[PDB]
Amino acid sequence: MLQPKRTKFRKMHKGRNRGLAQGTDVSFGSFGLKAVGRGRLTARQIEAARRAMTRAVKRQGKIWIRVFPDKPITEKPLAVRMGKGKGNVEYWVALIQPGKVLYEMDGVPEELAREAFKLAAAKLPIKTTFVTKTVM
Amino acid sequence: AKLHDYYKDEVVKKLMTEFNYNSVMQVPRVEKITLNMGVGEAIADKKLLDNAAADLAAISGQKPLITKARKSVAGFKIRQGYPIGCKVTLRGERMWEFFERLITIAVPRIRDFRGLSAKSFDGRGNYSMGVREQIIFPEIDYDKVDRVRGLDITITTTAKSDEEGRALLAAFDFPFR
Amino acid sequence: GIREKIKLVSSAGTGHFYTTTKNKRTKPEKLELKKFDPVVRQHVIYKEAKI
Amino acid sequence: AHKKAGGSTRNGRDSEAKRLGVKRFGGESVLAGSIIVRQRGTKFHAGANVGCGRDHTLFAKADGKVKFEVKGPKNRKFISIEAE
RNA sequence: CCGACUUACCAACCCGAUGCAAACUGCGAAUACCGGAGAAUGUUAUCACGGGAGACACACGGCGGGUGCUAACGUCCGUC
RNA sequence: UCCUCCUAAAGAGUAACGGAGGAGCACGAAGGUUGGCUAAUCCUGGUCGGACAUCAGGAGGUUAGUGCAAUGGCAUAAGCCAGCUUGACUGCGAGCGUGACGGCGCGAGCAGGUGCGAAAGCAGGUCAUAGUGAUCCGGUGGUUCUGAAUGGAAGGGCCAUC
Ligand SMILES: [K+]
Ligand SMILES: [K+]
Ligand SMILES: [K+]
Ligand SMILES: [Mg+2]
Ligand SMILES: [Mg+2]
Ligand SMILES: [Mg+2]
Ligand SMILES: [Mg+2]
Ligand SMILES: [Mg+2]
Ligand SMILES: [Mg+2]
Ligand SMILES: [Mg+2]
Ligand SMILES: [Mg+2]
Ligand SMILES: [Mg+2]
Ligand SMILES: [Mg+2]
Ligand SMILES: [Mg+2]
Ligand SMILES: [Mg+2]
Ligand SMILES: [Mg+2]
Ligand SMILES: [Mg+2]
Repeated sequence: MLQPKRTKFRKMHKGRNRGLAQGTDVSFGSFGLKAVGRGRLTARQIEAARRAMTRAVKRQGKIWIRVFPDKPITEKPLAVRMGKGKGNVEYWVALIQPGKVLYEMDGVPEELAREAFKLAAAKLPIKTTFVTKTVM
Repeated sequence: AKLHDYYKDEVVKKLMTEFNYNSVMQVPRVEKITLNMGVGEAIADKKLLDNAAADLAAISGQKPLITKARKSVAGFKIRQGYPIGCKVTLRGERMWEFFERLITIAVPRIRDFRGLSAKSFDGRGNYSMGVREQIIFPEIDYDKVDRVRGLDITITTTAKSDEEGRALLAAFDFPFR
Repeated sequence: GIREKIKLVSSAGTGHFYTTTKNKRTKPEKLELKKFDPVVRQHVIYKEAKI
Repeated sequence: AHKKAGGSTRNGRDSEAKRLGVKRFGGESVLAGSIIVRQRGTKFHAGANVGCGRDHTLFAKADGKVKFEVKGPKNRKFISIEAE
């Protein structure tokens, strides 16, 4: 499951998720799944969607995961009050903005690529759309 | 110096005809000769560094510069500023005199001497060679040596490449293998 | 720390003195310096003494 | 259930803010001795009629107007005073 | 001794392409702030000194944020 | 209690049992000045010598160094080396910065007397920012002050310091 092998700091501010994505274009495969909504992808969600599409293509072709979950999310345990310092790190997320290409694929028919991405999108919280590599 | 005149009157002119250099200034020249003893055991007994320094003095005829550790290395238990070796750099007349002694009397005394390796060049016409034991130099009295110790010779030249550097040395009958 | 206070007393007949800190262990020999003495208005030798 | 004790933070320290930065801006008239910049290191350099203190404070050595300028090969920022 | 083949694997540096950063910057606004000149408007709206205070439990709403679960009619800051 | 960074919204300031690290010193040289010098790392060739010691050359160009955290600085170097020294001086100080205040900080220039330099000049500690504690009380030295009738003295003041 995706995590940075090491990080300079352990905990991070919440921040905000304004703006539109860089990486709007298919760059390695011929087909891809593009984010249309906005939100967080957790490492678990990314992995679940990955497993879904590879099963659909029976491991044929190649798959690129374009997003990486590098942001640590903390939570406090149950029955604890406010204060007493920042909670412990629980899981890692990637911040998604509209337009980001999440996955790419090639080496399979388009009519199979659509089916594979349909199965994967069902695992992701954000809405997504199928896109193809343009000339230029 | 004797070999210096041999350079001026023969080596330079034959090299000119060999490589077809356009200017006499283009012909390679010997710039310096440097002797190094990496004593090392000066980490134990400083008299060893002194005794090694006396040997370079006798061989070279000038007081050696003792060389300090560039940086600490735990792999050898050396701290920075510890004496590790000593060097002598020879230039001008005393360079040619040593160079003459080395060829004419010193290297003949090497055990099982078959000639020096012709490939011991750094890639830019500087030749470097080790000697295993000090006794090749008659200035060291065999009856009085404390310990075996070798040294490195390095010859620095204005040559641009090993082919030019090798030609320069061979012109002195520098005994390549 | 081992850095300990001392005073330097004017070698002139004046009472004037400076105070300073000295590492007693590593430098056991007495500190001695020329310094201005404003009572005689001259540079004069000063010598270490007990605070 | 039982109310459960929290832990403790290991952080919790900071130093007093030092009020660094530019104290007189371009075109501003100053008297001799006036401090122009409080710095850490020479983020600005002393130009004409400007001094540099032991803590790299730049100060006016003449009356005039403050001029900021970029000079030299390193494109370093110099402060100077122009006589009025 | 030196060492050859091969890989069900991993593979730094360098090179080409693609992303992320409160504690990264070879870039870099809008605003805000400091100084100067000018017109109009404003019951001197400014500053100094002196007499009398009260207050030092704040609340919500917008915008920028830390904490929390981008939970709270939660909590702690900035500005209106 | 003190220092450095973020939070902190491109002037200053800005809270939380918010996120991260340090100090409670060292140095008569690690200070002053004059003269000189320039790093890490890696690749080649060399006695013992090895992944790593000293030596020569090349690439590289500050990725090193800074007495100790972090930030900002530093080639004119503030980094490294050597000679001579005690300015780690005494009395002051135009004018500013920062604090509610007590306070803290920067500083050209005057007077005296010094050190380095041929000289111009530089020096009132250390690349800067932490290394600290009011008043009372008491001790030590000095002094052109005071001295309970008078001459002293005690005690007090003033100056240096504990
Ligand atoms: K009033
Ligand atoms: K800030
Ligand atoms: K010196
Ligand atoms: Mg109950
Ligand atoms: Mg601060
Ligand atoms: Mg109150
Ligand atoms: Mg209340
Ligand atoms: Mg209150
Ligand atoms: Mg409030
Ligand atoms: Mg509330
Ligand atoms: Mg909030
Ligand atoms: Mg600010
Ligand atoms: Mg602002
Ligand atoms: Mg110099
Ligand atoms: Mg730095
Ligand atoms: Mg320092
Ligand atoms: Mg009396």
